[PDB]
Amino acid sequence: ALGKLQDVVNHNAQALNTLVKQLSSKFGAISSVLNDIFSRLDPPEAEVQ
Amino acid sequence: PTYGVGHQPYRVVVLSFELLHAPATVCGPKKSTNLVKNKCVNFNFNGLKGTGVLTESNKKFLPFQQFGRDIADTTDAVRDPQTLEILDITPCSFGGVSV
Amino acid sequence: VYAWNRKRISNCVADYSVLYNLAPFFTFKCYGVSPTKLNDLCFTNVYADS
Amino acid sequence: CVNLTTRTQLPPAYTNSFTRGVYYPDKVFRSSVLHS
Amino acid sequence: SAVQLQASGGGFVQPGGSLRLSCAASGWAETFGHMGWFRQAPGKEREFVSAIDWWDTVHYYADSVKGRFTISRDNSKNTVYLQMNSLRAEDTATYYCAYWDMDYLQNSIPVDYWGQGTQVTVSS
Ligand SMILES: *[C@@H]1O[C@H](CO)[C@@H](O)[C@H](O)[C@H]1NC(C)=O
Ligand SMILES: *[C@@H]1O[C@H](CO)[C@@H](O)[C@H](O)[C@H]1NC(C)=O
Repeated sequence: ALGKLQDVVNHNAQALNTLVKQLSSKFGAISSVLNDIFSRLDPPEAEVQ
Repeated sequence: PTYGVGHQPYRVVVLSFELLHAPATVCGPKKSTNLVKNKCVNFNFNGLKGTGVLTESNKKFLPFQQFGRDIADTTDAVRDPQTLEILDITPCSFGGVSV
Repeated sequence: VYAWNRKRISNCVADYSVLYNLAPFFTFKCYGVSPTKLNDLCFTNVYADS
Repeated sequence: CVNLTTRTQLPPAYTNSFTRGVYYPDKVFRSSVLHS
Repeated sequence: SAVQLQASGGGFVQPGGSLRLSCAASGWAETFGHMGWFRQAPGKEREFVSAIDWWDTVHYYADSVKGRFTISRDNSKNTVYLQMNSLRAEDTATYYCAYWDMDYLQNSIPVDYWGQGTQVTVSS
């Protein structure tokens, strides 16, 4: 009966969660972590990486 | 020796790296300071950069596991090489302000 | 080349200033790592095929 | 070496595997995560 | 990469004669690429003269010096050599040996390194 109200909560938190997951996307680079991409490559190519 | 350049012997060496789930054993030449906890500091654990608050942890690492990750899929647990323990990394205090 | 050797090195510190003066000219091509920063890393296992 | 021809020839048997044969693919540490 | 180029040769000559230039390379580069010479006339722009692959397989020459300049390579010294003849007045200029660090040459626009200027003067 209260499903509608419940829906709102499940609409927000889950959506937020998805955003966090998108933080772990390579996006075509060589590594997701920004530190490794700077401790393993020269400045001239790290910019385009 | 009278052959062309495209015939002379060339010595070739190939170096292949391995970054596996184990303490590296080919770490480069660098010093090692002491360990400080419960303070937002920079750190370098086996070449891994980052800033955070090293805190004592209680998660039971597997015998051959080296690093750890979180539900957000990023580094949050580190095993210290010299002294085998488990340390948790958490960003220090941080938030927005309003006037 | 048909029976190329393989050498395993482990449990040692590796300073790479040695391999900068080995010949008047040579090719140093690295995939994935830049040579300048290569000194400041920690590879877990490194294998040499000569 | 020493040889031996006391072998017995039989047709192969068969049996089910249930749900065995899962190994840790990556040995990083994860807790309460549904990995794929 | 860290490549150093040492140039040698040059001076004062008579028209129609022959002279001596050679460039050596040292250090370490990404790959075994091409090597060429660049001419700078006083008051003019810097233009290429030719380009030779490292393994002496294919040669490229400018239309203005074809059949008059040639470039070859050493077999035991890793030093590129070049020969010329029938020198004319316009050849008085500054020459630089340059290293191109790619396997296959497409055009002379991108130049990696430059050597010390070698001034050659021809007159009567
Ligand atoms: C040397 O390294 C080992 C390996 O972790 C460590 O257990 C030991 O305490 C270290 N000793 C010194 C002198 O730092
Ligand atoms: C195993 O093999 C038999 C023979 O082909 C097959 O008919 C049967 O369905 C299989 N049984 C199991 C346990 O999967």
